[PDB]
Amino acid sequence: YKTKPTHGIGKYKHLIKAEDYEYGVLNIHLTAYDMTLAESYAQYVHNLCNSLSIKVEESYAMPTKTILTTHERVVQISGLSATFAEIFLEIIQSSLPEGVRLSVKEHT
Amino acid sequence: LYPVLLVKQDGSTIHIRYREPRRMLAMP
Amino acid sequence: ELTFEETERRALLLKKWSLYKQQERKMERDTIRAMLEAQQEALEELQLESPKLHAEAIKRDPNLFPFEKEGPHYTPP
Amino acid sequence: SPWRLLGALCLQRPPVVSKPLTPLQEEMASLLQQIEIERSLYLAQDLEDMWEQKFLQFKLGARITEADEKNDRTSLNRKLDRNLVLLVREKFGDQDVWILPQAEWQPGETLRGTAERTLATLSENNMEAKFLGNAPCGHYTFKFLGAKVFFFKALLLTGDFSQAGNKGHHVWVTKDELGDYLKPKYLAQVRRFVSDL
RNA sequence: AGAGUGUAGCUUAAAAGCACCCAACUUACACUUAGGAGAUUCAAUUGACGCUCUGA
Repeated sequence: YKTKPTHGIGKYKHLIKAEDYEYGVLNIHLTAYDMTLAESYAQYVHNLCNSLSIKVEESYAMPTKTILTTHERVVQISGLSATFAEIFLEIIQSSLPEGVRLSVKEHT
Repeated sequence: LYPVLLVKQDGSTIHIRYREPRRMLAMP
Repeated sequence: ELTFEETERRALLLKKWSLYKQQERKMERDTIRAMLEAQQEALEELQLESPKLHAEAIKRDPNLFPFEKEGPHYTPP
Repeated sequence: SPWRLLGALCLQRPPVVSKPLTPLQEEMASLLQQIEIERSLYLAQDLEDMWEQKFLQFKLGARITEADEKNDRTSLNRKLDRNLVLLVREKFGDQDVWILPQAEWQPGETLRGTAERTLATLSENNMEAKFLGNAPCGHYTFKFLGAKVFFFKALLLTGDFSQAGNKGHHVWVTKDELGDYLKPKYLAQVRRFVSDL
């Protein structure tokens, strides 16, 4: 009740959000000859991101292009610190299994 | 799916999960 | 169909892979924390010994947007 | 106070060759393969023979060009499965220590410019390096008058390391020879920010 | 040389709970289900083995 000390004890919408130099939106493009390898590396990089507490929005894929086929994957990233970005991409560089293509391209 | 080695233009052999094991691919 | 011995070997294979990749992630995280704290203390020392350089240490290079670097191979050219 | 301005650069040569799979990883490869056949969904002999003889006729480039040298520390190809770090001996008027390539910088030169100058100062080559950011990787201060040495980081895209028989003592150290060549604690801790992997 | 000293990553936990990982569902994450590893540094509250800091 409004006049009681327990007023607003049940409110939650303020606890739900429905909607210093730092990067913008980062897109990691992974084009690979192997569906299995692309999926495994996508899982690995997503696990690294969510272990290092990086805001990941999307992990979608581009449509296939034939001209054999190369499977494409996307990882979205937002929120990097100075040293954190360095460690992040050096780990990505050193943990690339075999003949895969990375990218740090931006949106649009 | 099988481990076929592939080279694009400059002699860099990479395994690929590819049908019909060729064991050697070269893009001209 | 399958037998009991191969199933037991498969279970032991899963166990040993769990241990192996647990050591792997432990060492990866050890490297993470070690070099992260090294860089943090480096930035702190830079701030202490240079009041005008820590401000330009945080700025980011503008050439990383079209970043490019190929992975490993087997038969070098 | 009189301060000795000194920077440096911890160069990184990435491994061109992926590390060999351990027998444990080989067992897991066999397991993933056999489950792949289990989960799969649907004259060949002549084609198979032709394809296997095509595999056999061409010899694969050796992944390890290291067993034959045993002494080519100056060679850029000392190791392939791991990263390499440039490391040149230096001789001071009062000191003689195996020291990571250093350089002298002035307040008119920024740290990135000092690193770029060091890229070709002591190597006198046409190497191609790349920098990530201005954040350093290590600092070590030894005084006699103040001093400080900044260990930066760079990645080698390509390198025309001409006259490999240089008069210097550039040795490529990955992880192990670091402690053997750099005794003092101000120099043996470089592995803390060198990517051991 | 001295000070703080000390349970696996964290615990005004007392050998526990969180953390951590793979496998399957997930594009992926997540959830869930299955499994996995882990410590109270050595001697009698005390001394000495290891870590951080203060100096040369």
